[PDB]
Amino acid sequence: RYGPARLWYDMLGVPEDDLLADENFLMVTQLHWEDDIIWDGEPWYSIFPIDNEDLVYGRWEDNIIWDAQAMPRLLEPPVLTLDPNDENLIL
Amino acid sequence: HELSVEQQLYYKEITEACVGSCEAKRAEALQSIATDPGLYQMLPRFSTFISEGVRVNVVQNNLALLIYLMRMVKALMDNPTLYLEKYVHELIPAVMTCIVSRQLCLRPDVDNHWALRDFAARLVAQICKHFSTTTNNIQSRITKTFTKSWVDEKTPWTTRYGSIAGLAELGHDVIKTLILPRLQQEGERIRSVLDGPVLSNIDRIGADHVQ
Amino acid sequence: LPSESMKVVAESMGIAQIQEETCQLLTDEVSYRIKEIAQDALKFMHMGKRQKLTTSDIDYALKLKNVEPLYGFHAQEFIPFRFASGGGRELYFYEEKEVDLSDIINTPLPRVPLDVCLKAHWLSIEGCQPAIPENPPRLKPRSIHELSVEQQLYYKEITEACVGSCEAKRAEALQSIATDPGLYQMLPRFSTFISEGVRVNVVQNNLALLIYLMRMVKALMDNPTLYLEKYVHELIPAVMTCIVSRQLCLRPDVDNHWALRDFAARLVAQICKHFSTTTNNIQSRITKTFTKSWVDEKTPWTTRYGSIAGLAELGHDVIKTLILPRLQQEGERIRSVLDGPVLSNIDRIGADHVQSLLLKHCAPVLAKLRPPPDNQDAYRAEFGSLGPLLCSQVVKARAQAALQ
Repeated sequence: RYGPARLWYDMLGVPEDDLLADENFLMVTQLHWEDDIIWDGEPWYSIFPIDNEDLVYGRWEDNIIWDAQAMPRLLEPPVLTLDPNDENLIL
Repeated sequence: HELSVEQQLYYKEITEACVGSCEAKRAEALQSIATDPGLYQMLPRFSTFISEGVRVNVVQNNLALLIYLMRMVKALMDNPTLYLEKYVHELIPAVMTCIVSRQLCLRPDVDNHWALRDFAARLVAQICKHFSTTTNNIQSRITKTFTKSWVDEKTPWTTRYGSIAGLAELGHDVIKTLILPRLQQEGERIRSVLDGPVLSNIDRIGADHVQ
Repeated sequence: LPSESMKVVAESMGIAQIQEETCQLLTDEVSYRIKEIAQDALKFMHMGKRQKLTTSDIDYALKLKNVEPLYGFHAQEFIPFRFASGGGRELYFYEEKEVDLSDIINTPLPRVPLDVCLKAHWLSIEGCQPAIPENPPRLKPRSIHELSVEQQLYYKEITEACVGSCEAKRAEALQSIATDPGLYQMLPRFSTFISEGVRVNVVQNNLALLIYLMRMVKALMDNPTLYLEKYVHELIPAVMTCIVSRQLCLRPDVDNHWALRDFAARLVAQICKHFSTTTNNIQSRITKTFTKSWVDEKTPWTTRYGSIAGLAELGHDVIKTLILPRLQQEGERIRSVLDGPVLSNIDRIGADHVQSLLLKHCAPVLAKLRPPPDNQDAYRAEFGSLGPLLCSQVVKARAQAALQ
């Protein structure tokens, strides 16, 4: 309740504490990549940064709210997790 | 971890400037969000604020505060210094909620939910132009949600409007291979427009907006 | 077996007027002997461990029941042919039932296959099955990359070998790309390295960097294990770029490699047409871009020559339906380059290459649909570009056909 989004919590007043085939959607069949072709243009550590595991792996699609009234999964308040993999954060 | 008092005060002033007391402070707050160099360490707070505020639309169907939150997202995207790759999984379903939800209005007939539709559709086309990678599969997973919301019957004319708006803002080949097969659906639309059992209902304005 | 087949056999032998009970008596006796042998030929199939029931199993099942696996002929004296089999009769239902006796002599005999050898490999290493080609295969925690450090070191060695400092290193690295079974789950990083490379490698037209990357694409494609059409949306642009772009370096000489690079790009386009094909997405999209490259006003010789090659290597019908209504434009372009008072440019070289390629394609396009009559001056109705030399190319093609 007192963390980031406390303003929203206080405003609420809560106080505890075949066209669906996979290929159709591959971006080779949905992108004008012909425009990209450049006509007349004028290991101690990984060299690729560790990607966000949640974006790469998690099903964030399950936090989309398709219908406000009939929402299939009961959602819960989210705690701040301060990922330390990201640089630019002191801790 | 905890915000220092400087950035705690900056977060408070910037979030309360985009709630609707006056327009000029809102424009200066959005021009702050779009053009400051050091707003990292306050990006998770802004993402949480935006996603929870779009969720709070279900308790109070406020069109105006949703337009303000979508202009907050559009200002967050224009910042060159901050990278929204780690927080895009929160901002995608908020803009999606502003697109494909059915009641975006308090008075459904007079509120132009229609613009928060094409504005958020342009926003999600930008969010899957800048961030879609083959490891992400952002654009394919957004097209699949829009497609199975459009092809499936029983969907309201507002959410079909949102689906068609997003799919048509994605580009030309998408409307070639998604919209053009179901052009016969226009006949099913004109079933309820040129005739229409009930005339004084709210289906007609949404149907000819879709048209 | 049906009894109406047993009366046909009886009356075609001299035994006429057989009763139905006489005829039913034949078809339960012989249907038992077929069932007795096929149950007995399944013993040789289970003991020869092939679950196949080959043609030789019935030869041993017959010999086991003291019947000659003699098929089609029966020797009442047994002395000429004993229980050794003759391998059956190679006969069909849809056969011709009459052949010429010199047709069987003049056909080439099939190749005797390789003899049996003993190779060893590893089903399991201390419990784990290796992925060799002989086998079927609050702070959030600090995440690990999805590649191992042996895999990441392998990627670094293969990419630093594929930029072609040494040729033997390249060739192995290309074969390693062509047959590594575990090269999936590293394929995003290879596709990104290719795509990103060509785009910052055409900023300065570095031909080797590009010829090595195109060979890397070709080595990525013929690998049978990996799934490529998730990554072809990055591949297509780079391979097509190796065809429709201007050359920032010395264009006139290495243009020979440049022409070769364009041919490689055309081959990549042909591969794109061949695999990964669904309705109206890939082949028609690159065909439309090639045609609007061609109909483009004042098309560059570099871009013009590359697009000409790309549309040329698309197969049999594509040049049959597309290159036809455009000969006059090609001739006019050649005439303008010729009338130039200046060769201090690459226009003349581009024109000569384009004309030669177009003339060779037109030659078989003609050899293919029409007789070789009036090969002297009838081609003057098509502006007289290749004429008698085109006729000579058609004659060489006819000689190759005769050799075949």
